[PDB]
Amino acid sequence: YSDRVAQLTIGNSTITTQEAANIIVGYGEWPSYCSDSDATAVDKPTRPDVSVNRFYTLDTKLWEKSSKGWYWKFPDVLTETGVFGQNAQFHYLYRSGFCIHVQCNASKFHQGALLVAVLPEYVIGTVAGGTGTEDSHPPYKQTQPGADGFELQHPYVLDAGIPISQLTVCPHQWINLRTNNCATIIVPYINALPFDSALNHCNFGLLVVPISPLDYDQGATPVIPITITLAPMCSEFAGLRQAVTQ
Amino acid sequence: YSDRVAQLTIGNSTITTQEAANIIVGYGEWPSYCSDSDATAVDKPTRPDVSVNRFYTLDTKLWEKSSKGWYWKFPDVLTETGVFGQNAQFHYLYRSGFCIHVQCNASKFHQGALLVAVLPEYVIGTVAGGTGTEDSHPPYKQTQPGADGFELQHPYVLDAGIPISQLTVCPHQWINLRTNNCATIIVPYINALPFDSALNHCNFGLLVVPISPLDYDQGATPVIPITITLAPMCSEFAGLRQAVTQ
Amino acid sequence: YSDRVAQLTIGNSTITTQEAANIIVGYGEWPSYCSDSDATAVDKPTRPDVSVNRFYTLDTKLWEKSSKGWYWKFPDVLTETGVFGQNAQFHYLYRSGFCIHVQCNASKFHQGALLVAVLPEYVIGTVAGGTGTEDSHPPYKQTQPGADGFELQHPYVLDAGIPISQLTVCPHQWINLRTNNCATIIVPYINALPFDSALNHCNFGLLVVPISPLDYDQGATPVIPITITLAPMCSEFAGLRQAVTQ
Amino acid sequence: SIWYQTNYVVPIGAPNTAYIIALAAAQKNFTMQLCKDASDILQTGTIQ
Amino acid sequence: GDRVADVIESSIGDSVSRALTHALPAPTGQNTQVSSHRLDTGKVPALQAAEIGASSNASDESMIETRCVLNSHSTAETTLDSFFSRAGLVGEIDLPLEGTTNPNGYANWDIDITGYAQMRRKVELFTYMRFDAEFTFVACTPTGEVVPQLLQYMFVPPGAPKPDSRESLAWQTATNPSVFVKLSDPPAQVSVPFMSPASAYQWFYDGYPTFGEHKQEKDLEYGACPNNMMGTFSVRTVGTSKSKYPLVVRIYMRMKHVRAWIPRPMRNQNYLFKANPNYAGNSIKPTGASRTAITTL
Amino acid sequence: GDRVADVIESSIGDSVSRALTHALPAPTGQNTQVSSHRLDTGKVPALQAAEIGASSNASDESMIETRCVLNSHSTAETTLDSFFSRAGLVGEIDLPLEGTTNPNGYANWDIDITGYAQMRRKVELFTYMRFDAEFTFVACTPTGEVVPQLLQYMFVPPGAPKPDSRESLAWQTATNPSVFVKLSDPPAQVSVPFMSPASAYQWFYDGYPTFGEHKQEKDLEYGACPNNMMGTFSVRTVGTSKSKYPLVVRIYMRMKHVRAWIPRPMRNQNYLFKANPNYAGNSIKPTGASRTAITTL
Amino acid sequence: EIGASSNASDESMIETRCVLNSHSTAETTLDSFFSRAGLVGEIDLPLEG
Amino acid sequence: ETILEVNNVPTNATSLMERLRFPVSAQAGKGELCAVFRADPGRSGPWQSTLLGQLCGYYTQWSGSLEVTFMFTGSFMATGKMLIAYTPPGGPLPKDR
Ligand SMILES: CCCCCCCCCCCCC/C=C/[C@H](O)[C@H](N)CO
Ligand SMILES: CCCCCCCCCCCCC/C=C/[C@H](O)[C@H](N)CO
Repeated sequence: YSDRVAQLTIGNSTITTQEAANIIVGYGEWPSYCSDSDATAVDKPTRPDVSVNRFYTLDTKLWEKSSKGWYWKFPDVLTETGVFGQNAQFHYLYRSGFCIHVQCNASKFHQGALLVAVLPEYVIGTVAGGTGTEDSHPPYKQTQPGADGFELQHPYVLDAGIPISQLTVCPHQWINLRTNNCATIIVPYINALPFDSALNHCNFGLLVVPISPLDYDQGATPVIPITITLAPMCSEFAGLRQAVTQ
Repeated sequence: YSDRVAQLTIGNSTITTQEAANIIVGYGEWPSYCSDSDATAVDKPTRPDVSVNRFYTLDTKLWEKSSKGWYWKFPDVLTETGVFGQNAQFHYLYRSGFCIHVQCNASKFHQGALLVAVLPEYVIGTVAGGTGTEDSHPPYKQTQPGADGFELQHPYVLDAGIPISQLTVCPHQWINLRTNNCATIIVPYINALPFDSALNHCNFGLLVVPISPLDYDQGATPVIPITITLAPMCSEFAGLRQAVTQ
Repeated sequence: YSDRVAQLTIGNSTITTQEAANIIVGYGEWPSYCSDSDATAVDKPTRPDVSVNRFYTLDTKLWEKSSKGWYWKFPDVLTETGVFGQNAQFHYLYRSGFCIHVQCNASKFHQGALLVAVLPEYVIGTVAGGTGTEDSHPPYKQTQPGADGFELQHPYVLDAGIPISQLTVCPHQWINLRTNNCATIIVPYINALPFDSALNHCNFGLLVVPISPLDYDQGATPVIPITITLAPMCSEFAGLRQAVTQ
Repeated sequence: SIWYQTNYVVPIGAPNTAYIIALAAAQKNFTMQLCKDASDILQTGTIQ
Repeated sequence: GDRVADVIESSIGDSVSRALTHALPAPTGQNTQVSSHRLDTGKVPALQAAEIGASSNASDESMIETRCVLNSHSTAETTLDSFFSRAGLVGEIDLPLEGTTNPNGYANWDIDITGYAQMRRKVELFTYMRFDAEFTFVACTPTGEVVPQLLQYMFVPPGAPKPDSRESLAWQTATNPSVFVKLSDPPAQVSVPFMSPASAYQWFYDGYPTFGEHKQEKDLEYGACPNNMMGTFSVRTVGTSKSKYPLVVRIYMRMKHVRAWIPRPMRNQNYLFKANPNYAGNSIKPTGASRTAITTL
Repeated sequence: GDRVADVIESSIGDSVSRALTHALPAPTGQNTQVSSHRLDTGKVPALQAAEIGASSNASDESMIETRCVLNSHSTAETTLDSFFSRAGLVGEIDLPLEGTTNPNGYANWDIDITGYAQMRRKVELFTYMRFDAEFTFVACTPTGEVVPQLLQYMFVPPGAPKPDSRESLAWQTATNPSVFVKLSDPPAQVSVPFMSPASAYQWFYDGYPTFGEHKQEKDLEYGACPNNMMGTFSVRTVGTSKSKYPLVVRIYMRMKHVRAWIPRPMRNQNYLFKANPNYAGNSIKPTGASRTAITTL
Repeated sequence: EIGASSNASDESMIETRCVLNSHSTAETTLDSFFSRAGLVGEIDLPLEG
Repeated sequence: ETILEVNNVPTNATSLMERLRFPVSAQAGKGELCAVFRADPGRSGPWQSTLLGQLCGYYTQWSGSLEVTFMFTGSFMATGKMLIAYTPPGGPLPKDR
């Protein structure tokens, strides 16, 4: 038995890792299907299981020596991907937790540390005209970037007035290049409602941001990519209609 | 209790009828999920249930006083329709039976009789160059018409050398305008395999063809439409991949 | 046993019908004689039974293709009719429920739907001088029309500011020409008093009004009459005096 | 939304056009929770 | 509660096919019970609705006063085994000395039951069939003469090396079955098991075997299920010098342990091609004979 | 068998949320057990991996020789109820005699807790909160003077008729709550239940409330959850002739029966707008004070 | 035509899940609907009018 | 149950009674749209004719299934089959059947 060697099998997907930290269970609470006492919709939901509950590789950013960090908004990342997104479009109501496996590996002569974090209801603010006298709002491509994700305007402030200096409150996991090469976060369905639109509302936001900068000598590898992988758990859909998008 | 008044509720769909014949159970055998002794694929299939198991209204032909009759090939009819077709595209293996509810109503001063029939493995042949000396083959739009369906070249011969004179062998149901106004056929998964492609292979074919011609005096309604409705039962999908079409 | 075939025998009267809807019991409460705990008058009332408890045919309106609908006020309809009205005149106090059998039949090639409704305390208002600046009041012939009844000024507004759009609250029954040919309403004595004058006060009002207009082609019958029939149930009279009228 | 599944079919001596009446109410799992004033007040400007 | 109820009750995954009807034994034809007159209201057997899709349930005992008949007529002759255990012509292989056809005493025949209408139509009555087979090989000259020649029949399953010569290296037959017969000997006969990857052979495949686009090129592969394409059949001379006699080999198939499944209407038009239900369009014939008037015989 | 096994075993529909941790009672602060020296190999508390995502489990008893401490320090002051049961400023309503602001003695205030940083930041520590409320209304003149005026506060829930006049017909209050106070009387105080359609109020809605396209027009509605938009608040004079005094009404909110859920980092930038986390981009400030060098104090 | 409301329940019109409904009906009672003080009169006593 | 005013035409305050009913006729086509309305009970305006609509007007919050019953008032000789679709939140007006 060991702590750093792990394997994650969901549906027909499988992730292996030999240099990891222990798995974080979000808020000390495993993802679950919705009870008959929490639910309110009378429709009999579809629980497609294997077809949608599986790992998805959606993006791969290049961690350069001077990067501000990126973020993704869930579950807008999958809405056009796979047979999960198909159910999320034909339906009004959706419910699921995720199994995020951020991954980034380098040599032993590289250094740097990422900060993987899952911040629920990550509302994004705008630079108010530089001076503070403009009630502007972010475009659709900033609040719902989707596949490619979005680069932070400023990383210190989390583009919302809140400090990254205390982001390790909500479920997080560091990727420190000298110890681990991947992070794994399991979150349950975090919402005040038993179901939600999945298109309009975004349950949380994945914040992949470096705090200690990537550095390396004149070695033989300067291209160090971070890759994002996720997998819906206990997925439920209700309120069937026509195919609707963004 | 009565025999002609019926109601068919599947998923979030519901069909009512007051002037029907009794329901036909195909080959005296209710549709069922695949056993662990018939199956051979080791994949854990998705059984999406409600989302895909529901009624679909896909076409409505106009029964004119001189029509040869039409046909549809299952399950190519739904491949681009609903969240059923989505599963049928992302997957390699598929399994389901159907609940076909052909419907056509007129007055009491109209006359005519349709013949609804479910012919398994309805392979279509071509007029061999008129003379018989040409091994031509039907186009894709004839063997896999899909949504709109296809009008028979010749109805006597069923475009395959076989006679319509004995089509009432396979599960059928007449729509005689002076008694019923709808037909209902429930078929199970009819195949020598536990699963099949759903895109390449077509389990059966629905043959809606009039034998006694529609007729009416100079009344106030000459537009008499036949409408096709179907609903997948016990749907299973396996062998997940990318979205593939025709 | 059947639901649409009914027969109503009271006293020496008898109504038959073969194309009806089920009987409505007013407010889910059968008409009854007044208890010794509800009553307050010390007089020993007369309960004439058969002589007054029987069907009365009082009017027959002609349902034309463009009619606003009519109404009657109970129990002013019988006050001059039969031996019921005699008791209602010689006495001060009266108590009874009714069995209203509105009836109207046409062919199978006619169409239209009536709305029979029993609205308790149907107080009638006036068009306030067209502009709203006149506190005029309805004549006696409008609030107490009696035998022939009264045609609505406006049917949308029920001549009282209230909408016919929600008249189906109080005990009602539709007469839809393609299904039924008669309506039947049984009401109990609806009042805050155990007895009342029967001349001054009117317990309720029968509202016979078409919502879907009568229509027919150039057939062989354009004269379609609606006929009103009613029958007092559990009739009681007290406070005997001389014969007094309107 | 309301679509024609097939057609409105009539014999020779009957109307080509008919009417449909829609009635509406709540199911038995229906509840209400917070008391507001009527969306529209019916007075302009003083009564009597 | 725990867990959710719509999963507990849910009939998802129900394995057994719910049978609406069970099979009863019928060794003899049905016997006929005695009948008497009946003048009643409500009991009416003769009146039925064909719209339903069912056959007439009206029995002869209720349509006419009948006597008693102890029917002992056997139904054995009408079984799938005793109907298909009839050897029929399924192939004719020609080995002429010199002609347009195969001139080197080696012929290859991709195994196709069809191409001979009588055996075809009988078989085409059902859509799916599963059976073991008994093949017989009759060899002679085009005149029917028996000559002292030595043939070699070889079964070449899908993927096995096909002979490209009269003296090909594939005739070593280190694995795939082959038979060595003289024409002097009586017809060679071989029993064959059911060897489809599917549970049954298909006489009809309503689809394509390949994926992708189906343009007018790959349109001839419509109706091609490889599950009942059991390979090719090859004959030798044997070598090494060319034969001295013209030869004809006829293949006969007998079915045993037969199990057909779903019934099919019966061909009424001339067969024109193998594995393809094409028909002459201008020469469309009625299914049977015709008369001059419906009021005459 | 029957039915299929992958349905029988399948954990689909598992209702209860599997708890990785249960709550223990902590009335007092944790006591400290005595500790001694330890010189061993393998037992190493101080060494930990922050990468994991967990906080230091290393206890002070294993980092330094400790004495015994019977800790009886209460943790009651640090509870959600005793932290939020503090009435704070949440609104200021102005009714001047003549100005740019409301000049007819009727003001409408769509109920927004934010717009006052101190009460906001304290509340913005959590993402979801569920609570009953106790509202207090302080009325006076802009100088703080108490004058003989009679106000009418009216709660106008979503969809109810908003007053468009000082003497509007909506002030009949036949259903929606309203309060009649004199300025002579002490502050009016009212208890308010949790009335969101959701299980909790949200200080953050990461999404749009409407469907369709979200162009630069309907882009200001991002972050607008109507579930914690509890309607508008209206004040009267009362009518019918205009008031004689300038008036100011201050609204104070006290929370009771509080239940917050998921924690959030704490604002370090100046609030600029209501229901909107915008910030001055060129004036980005550090979360705390700063010094000249890391090697000096 | 009968005069009755639709007896058709949602369980027979669509495949439904289980819902333990605990929504209270107290707010919708005659006492809790009418225990709301409303304006019913305005009496004027002007100096001269 | 009470009348759902799906037909909205104030013209001309005399033909107000037409507001209580659908026009349905012998369409000489396939699957033509008949009528359409919002399912929102407290919203304007078809539900505003119903007793439920006004009673809902005295309450800000509601919950539960609703029932809309359609009665056909044609002749007995008139027949017909019609689809009636409920499209949950999200998604636009269904362009075709
Ligand atoms: C020693 C030689 C033995 C040869 C063994 C051959 C056995 C083949 C069994 C018959 C398989 C079914 C025949 C094929 C079906 C039809 O001809 C076409 N495929 C119709 O599409
Ligand atoms: C007599 C008047 C009583 C007024 C009752 C009002 C109670 C409202 C409870 C507070 C609801 C949450 C406040 C709103 C949240 C924030 O201000 C913004 N919506 C943030 O987006």
